[PDB]
Amino acid sequence: LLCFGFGAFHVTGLFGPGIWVSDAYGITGKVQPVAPAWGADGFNPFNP
Amino acid sequence: VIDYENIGYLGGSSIVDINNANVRAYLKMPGMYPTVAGKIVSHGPYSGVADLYKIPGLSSAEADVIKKYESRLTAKTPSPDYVIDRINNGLYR
Amino acid sequence: KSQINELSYLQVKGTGLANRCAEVVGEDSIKPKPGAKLVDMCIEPKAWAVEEEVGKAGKTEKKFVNSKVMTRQTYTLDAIEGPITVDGGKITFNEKEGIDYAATTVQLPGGERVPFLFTVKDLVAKGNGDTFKPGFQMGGDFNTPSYRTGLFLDPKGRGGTTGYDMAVALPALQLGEEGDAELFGENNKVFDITQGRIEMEVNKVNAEDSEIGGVFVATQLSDTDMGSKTPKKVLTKGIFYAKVD
Amino acid sequence: MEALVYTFLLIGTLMVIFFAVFFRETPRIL
Amino acid sequence: MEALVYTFLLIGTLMVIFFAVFFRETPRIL
Amino acid sequence: MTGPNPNKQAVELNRTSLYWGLLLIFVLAVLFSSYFFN
Amino acid sequence: EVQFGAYLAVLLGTFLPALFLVNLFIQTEARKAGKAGGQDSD
Amino acid sequence: EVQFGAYLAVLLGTFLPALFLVNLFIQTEARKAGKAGGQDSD
Amino acid sequence: LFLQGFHNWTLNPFHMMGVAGILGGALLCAIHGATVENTLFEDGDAANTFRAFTPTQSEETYSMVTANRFWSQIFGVAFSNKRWLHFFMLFVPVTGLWTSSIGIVGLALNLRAYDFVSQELRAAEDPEFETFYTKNHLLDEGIRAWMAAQDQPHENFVFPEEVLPRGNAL
Amino acid sequence: SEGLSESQAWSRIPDKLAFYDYIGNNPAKGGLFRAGPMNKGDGIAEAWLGHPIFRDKEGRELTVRRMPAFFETFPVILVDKDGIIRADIPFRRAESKYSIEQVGVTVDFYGGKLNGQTFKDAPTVKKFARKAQLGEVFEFDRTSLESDGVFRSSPRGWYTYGHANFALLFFFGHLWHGGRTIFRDVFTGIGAE
Amino acid sequence: VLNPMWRQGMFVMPFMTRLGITDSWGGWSITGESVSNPGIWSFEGVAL
Amino acid sequence: VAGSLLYGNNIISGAVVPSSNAIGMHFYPIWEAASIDEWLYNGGPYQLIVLHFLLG
Ligand code: CLA
Ligand code: CLA
Ligand code: CLA
Ligand code: CLA
Ligand code: CLA
Ligand SMILES: CC(C)=CCC/C(C)=C\CC/C(C)=C/CC/C(C)=C/CC/C(C)=C/CC/C(C)=C/CC/C(C)=C/CC/C(C)=C/CC/C(C)=C/CC1=CC(=O)C(C)=C(C)C1=O
Ligand SMILES: CCCCCCCCCCCCCCCC(=O)OC[C@H](COP(=O)(O)OC[C@@H](O)CO)OC(=O)CCCCCCCCCCCCCCC
Ligand SMILES: CCCCCCCCCCCCCCCC(=O)OC[C@H](COP(=O)(O)OC[C@@H](O)CO)OC(=O)CCCCCCCCCCCCCCC
Ligand SMILES: [Fe+2]
Repeated sequence: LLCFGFGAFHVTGLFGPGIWVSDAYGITGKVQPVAPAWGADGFNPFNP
Repeated sequence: VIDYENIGYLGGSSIVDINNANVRAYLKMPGMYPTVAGKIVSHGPYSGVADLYKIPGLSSAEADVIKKYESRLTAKTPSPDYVIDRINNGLYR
Repeated sequence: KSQINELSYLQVKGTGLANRCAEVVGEDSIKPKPGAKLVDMCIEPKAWAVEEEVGKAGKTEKKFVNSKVMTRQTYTLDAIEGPITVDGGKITFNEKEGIDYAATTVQLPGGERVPFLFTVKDLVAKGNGDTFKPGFQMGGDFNTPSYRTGLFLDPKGRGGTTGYDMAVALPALQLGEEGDAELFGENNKVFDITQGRIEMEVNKVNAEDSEIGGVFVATQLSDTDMGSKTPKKVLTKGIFYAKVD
Repeated sequence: MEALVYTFLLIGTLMVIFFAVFFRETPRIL
Repeated sequence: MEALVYTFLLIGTLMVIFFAVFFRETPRIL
Repeated sequence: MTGPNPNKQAVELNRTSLYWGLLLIFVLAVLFSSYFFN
Repeated sequence: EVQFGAYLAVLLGTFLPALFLVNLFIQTEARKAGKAGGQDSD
Repeated sequence: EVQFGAYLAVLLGTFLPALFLVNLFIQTEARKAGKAGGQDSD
Repeated sequence: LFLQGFHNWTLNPFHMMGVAGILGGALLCAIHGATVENTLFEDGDAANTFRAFTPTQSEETYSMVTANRFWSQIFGVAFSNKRWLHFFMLFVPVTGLWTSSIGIVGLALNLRAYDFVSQELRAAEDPEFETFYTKNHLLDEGIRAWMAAQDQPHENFVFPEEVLPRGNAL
Repeated sequence: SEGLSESQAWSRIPDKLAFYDYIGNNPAKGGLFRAGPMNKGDGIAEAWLGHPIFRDKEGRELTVRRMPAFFETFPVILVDKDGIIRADIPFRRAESKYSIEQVGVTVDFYGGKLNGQTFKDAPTVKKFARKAQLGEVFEFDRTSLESDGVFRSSPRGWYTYGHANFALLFFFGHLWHGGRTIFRDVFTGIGAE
Repeated sequence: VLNPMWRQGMFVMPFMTRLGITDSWGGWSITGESVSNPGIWSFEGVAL
Repeated sequence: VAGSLLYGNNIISGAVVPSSNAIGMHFYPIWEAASIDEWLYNGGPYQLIVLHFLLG
């Protein structure tokens, strides 16, 4: 319940702030909601 | 300012700077305090003591009391920290 | 305003109305006479911004950062008067008397407190045109006096026209030929006068009350603390009101 | 950096006062 | 000033070795 | 307070273990001081 | 010039773990003296 | 800037006399536990 | 006031231990005096409770168990030993007089707790750093200049008015 | 008296003798928690600057009134041979009448490292009047020990601190152990009979 | 930009920012965006 | 070469430095050194410690 609630509400920004994301070179970064990636690119560890 | 020259002409040297002295410096000259001393202190920078006669609102009586002590008046460079404290410098006997 | 003059002193006190400018009603025109004189010019700041290098997204441009006032409701200038001189083409205003300065402290993000003397002292303000209009623009430079006078003593008892001229708690620093020369900038209290620039802009004119009123924007430098710190640029905006006679 | 020492000494003093009150040796008869 | 700490640690280590030898717990049978 | 705890045990440290631990802490202090001081 | 926090790290890193073991040894001998029953038990 | 030896004077002046009294209290309770005779005496 | 202006004797930690022992002794006088007087036993029928005591009696005239119960719930901590209580009433003011005597021996040699140098060095190079500490030094420089001509008349201190430290308008 | 000038007389003064005549070597000028050597206060002494002689415009010698050992701070005041105030450094500058700019005080040095040297401008005369109230003026090195600028006490002052405070504490030990000797039969308490 | 949190030896500060805490009670953010009132979950309110 | 704690070494960097290469395998006791400062300059203490350690 804590793993699901952190993913569904905090990280996706349903009821949360999201997490820190950045561009590929660390210039402009911010906290924003992150949509989940359900394909094989969800196992790319650089995919937020 | 640590070392301000013309510090004697403020109140102690018995020659009074016109641009920088407080109104209490003219208490040593009879006839000047308060109405003639008030007009010197309230008006702007003077190049010499001859510009005291160009004060708007003088009389001939207020001019003749100035010419008594024109031996004792002088005009130096107006230091702005002394110009603002000319009416009331926070000194009371 | 006629509304504020209807009230008692006991109805206004505590409420914060006494720090507000009057609002002018109407778009009219006033043509100033040769003996014309603004009399009760209120100047109320409503926004404060201090210039500081900020780190927005990837670079370090200079930004005027909005700051919060901590000296509560003491910031509005009022009762400013002075003659309105009509030149050949333009109309000018030279302020003379009134409460034309207000010490204000704003706080920057980070906790940095920026005191500054918000002032219009010795303002000579040039206008465009000859009458006061809802598009009239008046503006000019003023003199910002130093935030502390020479009578101000610091925590160690040093000032400009009074006080010690040495760090008196460190008496062994007055030794050798160099003395306390490393502490010269803190022992030498200097009265500095800087320049500010205000740009007023009339947008409401009441001709039956002979009252103008609009907005302004002003920039000036902050407290240097008798020449001990570098001053910051303070941008302020707000509303003004005046009566023209 | 010495304010770290000042805070630790005051908070450490209040922790002794906590244990002196709630972990005291209870006075017992007989 | 740190050589004061270095000397104290070495001399303090040798004092432990002195007490470990001459103030040892004597092995006793029965 | 509930009852007296039956799990309460005594703790020992004999003189040999004191000398071994005093030696360990002093030698680790001798070893790591040069690195901490840098 | 050496790091000034290392004086605290070495001396408290020596004394506090050493005084912990001196504490453990002394209460071991005091517990044996109390159980022995004579003149040191009280 | 403060005196750097005062960090040693305060922290060893606190900890070493405090751990001396913690030492004295603990061996007092261990001596009482050894004389009590049950499960804590050994 | 001579020893505030010239020695900063309030700042001395040995006077501070003396103030704690003297105010702690007057506190211990008032608490123990009022605790005994309000945990008295009913030993007479008069509302005047002073008559119900015999100087040769063996019973305690006040309830120590009730007095310990009161302060354990009011203050968290109470005395349980009458011997330790009355030794503590001896110990606190005498320690206060002995610790304050140590710091006044230091003032004899002018080994005074005058300045915190790190605050004096910071306030020298930063002229807005003000504490209640630095405000007390300006009071001492006023004391040492305005009283010294009259309090040390053998020294023939002639201070002109221009060298006397004043604030504005006073 | 033996036909030497002022500059030749003052150059005969040993710097060890001039060093004793300086208030930073006073043992009653330190503090209880100003820790360390006296060099930690003012620096390590390097050279005697010489003896300043202050004269105003008419020419008689003014002397700076020295700081007494009670005073952490002291006003800078120049008196003549009669002790009459002739010049000072004013706190308030407005109605000041004995400022150094009015009186026109000049300073001549004699002996030391500034041996033939005259200063007439009032900024540097005021700088030398501030150091002349501490006695003989020396050049210090305040960067070897990183000196803070407040005087410490001498070992003479520290000895007297420890041993007069130990002697006071030992007077209590005389009363305690003496009372414990005479009253030895009642130190577990007294008998009720 | 040139003095970020990882140049200053901040250890727990990147873990607060990773999950959404950007502002402090002092009015600053690590994104440079000046903030009016962060509420409870500033850096200081999370520490308290 | 500095080797002692009072000349700026720590426990790791500190050493009793071996004798001078100018001495070689020559016997260098204190009494063959004309002053103790010359004996200390030429690494004399190394030969004293090593020969007493190996005998001991
Ligand atoms: C860790 C467990 C796990 C879970 C819960 C999922 C779940 C999902 N996967 Mg993912 N997947 C996984 C592992 C997992 N996958 C792994 C290890 C890989 C290789 C890197 C993939 C590669 C993958 C691809 C390419 C795609 C998905 C897609 C999907 C979604 C559609 C379900 C489906 O059966 O489509 C079937 C479609 C496929 C292409 C087959 C791949 C699906 C894998 C085999 C899921 C089976 C894992 C299973 C649930 C684990 C349970 C094991 C059990 C014995 C305990 C669903 C959300 C699809 C999607 O919707 O993308 C947006 C999709 O296109 N997955
Ligand atoms: C499961 C792991 C998990 C973790 C570690 C976090 C972590 C965080 N969440 Mg997220 N979140 C999660 C899951 C998680 N979340 C779930 C399941 C949900 C759906 C309910 C959310 C929905 C959510 C929202 C809507 C928000 C957050 C926010 C936050 C951040 C600040 C909150 C905080 O630090 O309180 C720490 C709490 C404690 C250390 C416990 C405190 C216990 C004491 C006794 C109570 C304190 C009293 C009172 C609350 C505070 C006193 C005030 C005083 C200090 C001034 C923090 C990064 C906030 C944020 O990012 O703001 C910038 C935010 O707005 N979360
Ligand atoms: C909170 C307020 C407060 C308190 C409680 C104290 C407490 C104290 N002050 Mg401090 N003080 C304070 C604020 C305070 N101070 C402030 C703001 C200042 C200004 C900085 C001072 C300045 C100051 C100085 C200068 C001194 C003190 C001293 C003391 C100590 C007094 C010792 C004493 O009992 O002398 C009373 C005298 C005695 C106990 C001597 C013996 C008296 C004999 C027994 C009397 C016998 C008389 C006999 C019966 C004959 C009488 C009859 C006759 C009249 C005919 C005591 C610790 C003194 C001290 O530290 O001494 C070590 C000291 O010298 N204080
Ligand atoms: C009779 C005793 C005595 C005296 C008069 C001196 C005198 C001196 N010592 Mg020496 N010293 C002594 C014993 C003494 N020492 C002992 C026993 C040691 C071993 C610990 C030392 C180790 C030592 C070192 C390493 C140094 C000195 C130095 C000095 C000189 C400077 C003093 C100073 O700045 O103190 C500073 C002021 C104080 C220390 C205040 C004293 C303590 C006050 C009264 C508070 C009392 C303690 C307090 C109640 C407890 C703290 C509470 C705790 C819970 C934190 C001075 C000549 C210095 C020097 O110049 O050497 C070249 C120096 O570096 N001493
Ligand atoms: C266990 C005792 C002992 C021994 C064996 C040594 C040995 C040595 N010391 Mg040390 N020393 C000692 C204790 C000892 N020390 C003590 C207690 C001190 C403090 C006082 C010192 C202070 C000291 C200093 C300051 C120095 C030495 C030095 C030396 C070295 C040369 C000294 C020398 O020339 O002696 C003379 C030796 C002899 C005359 C040899 C006697 C052996 C006999 C003759 C046996 C031969 C039998 C023969 C072959 C049989 C043939 C018979 C056949 C013909 C029939 C040598 C390694 C020096 C050194 O280290 O140089 C680098 C040096 O500088 N010592
Ligand atoms: C947390 C923050 C931010 C803190 C910042 C605060 C700050 C600025 C400073 C605080 C630091 C602070 C404490 C500084 C003080 C330092 C100082 C001056 C220390 C003095 C140290 C010292 C050694 C002094 C020497 C003199 C000395 C021994 C004094 C001790 C005084 C003392 C403890 C007195 C006792 C006080 C006390 C409350 C007693 C009450 C007694 C009581 C409970 C009676 C109960 C009772 C009475 C009966 O009659 C009976 C019958 C029964 C049965 C009974 O029970
Ligand atoms: C903030 C709080 C921080 C807490 C930290 C403080 C706790 C740390 C101290 C605990 C360590 C104690 C170790 C005690 C040591 C000690 O008690 O040993 C004796 C112990 C054997 O104990 P026995 O089983 O004999 O039990 C006897 C009991 O009385 C022990 O309690 O051995 C061990 O503990 C395991 C082996 C450790 C062997 C230790 C040898 C160390 C090697 C020495 C290296 C130095 C020489 C090197 C030169 C090259
Ligand atoms: C809001 C309501 C709750 C009250 C708040 C609780 C505060 C209670 C404070 C207790 C401190 C305990 C002292 C430990 C010592 C301890 O626990 O003693 C407990 C002790 C019990 O004595 P017995 O008579 O049991 O002792 C007989 C033998 O054991 C003697 O050793 O009581 C007294 O002796 C102390 C009574 C005076 C208590 C003086 C308190 C001092 C005030 C605090 C000073 C520090 C303030 C520092 C601030 C940074
Ligand atoms: Fe009693």
